[PDB]
Amino acid sequence: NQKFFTLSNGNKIPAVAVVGVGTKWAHAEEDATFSQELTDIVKLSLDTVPGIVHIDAAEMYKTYPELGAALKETKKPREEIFITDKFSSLHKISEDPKSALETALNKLGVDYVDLYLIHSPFFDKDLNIDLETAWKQLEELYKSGKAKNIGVSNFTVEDLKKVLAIAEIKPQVNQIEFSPFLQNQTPGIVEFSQKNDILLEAYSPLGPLAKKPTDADQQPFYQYLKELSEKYNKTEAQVLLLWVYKRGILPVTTSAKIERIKQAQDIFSFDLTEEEVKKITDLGLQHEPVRLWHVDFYTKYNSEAQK
Repeated sequence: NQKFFTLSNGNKIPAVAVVGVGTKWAHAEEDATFSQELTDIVKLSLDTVPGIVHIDAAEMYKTYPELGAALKETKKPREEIFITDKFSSLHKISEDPKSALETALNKLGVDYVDLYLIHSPFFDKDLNIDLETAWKQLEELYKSGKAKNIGVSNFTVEDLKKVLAIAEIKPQVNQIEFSPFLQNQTPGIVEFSQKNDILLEAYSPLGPLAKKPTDADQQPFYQYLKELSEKYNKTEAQVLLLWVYKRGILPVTTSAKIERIKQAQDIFSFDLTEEEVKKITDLGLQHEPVRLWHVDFYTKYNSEAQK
């Protein structure tokens, strides 16, 4: 049965996000073009995936049209969809969060998003707004009900503290890259976030499987994962996704295939033991970090990432 995290404002959020619209089939020599393949898999997810379906979208993904189409054509009630959207701070598309969300709501055909994030602390030079002002804009979007929850993405402890210094509403979420091969995107972020009651989301939790070293079959991380997979009769991805949940973090995943999306939603059909969670953690920490996002900014933190 579906699990939820409870945010610091009392609101519930589905404890896995199974549908993303950031990734599409993409040609090498690619086109800001419409992915019919993407709108199809989203629609199919909304129609067939049981429970509240948590979707991860972003201004910078430029896929509001695809998601909008799916949202229109599905018969899934609005209340059984949890939509996360993100203001594109790294790459300027709108002037500010309020103008971005208006555009997004209009393209999406919805009245509100369930969670609104600042996508990055590395504000584009062309923005005429800084982090503090952008946060105060999220606070007002929250006030207006256009975002039911608000938070940030890819923030360091230092970035968080800048928000907390001026915040009337504490960020409910910090969406970071997290996996067994990147257990601290930036130094101490996991411990700091969880100590201050900011729910972590984990982007690319399946990083170990996305980027699988050539000698993986002699690697104990991968050997243990296969063992747990066989024990529970679950996919390796499911085991990793559940692990993230057992670390108290919300795994945010996406797939090209509806079977994989349903499997992601169904991770709460089994349970890892404390012993198993700790072994995944420990075998993970022994591995060299794998970082797939914010690579140019945060490569410099690779040395603290498994620390």
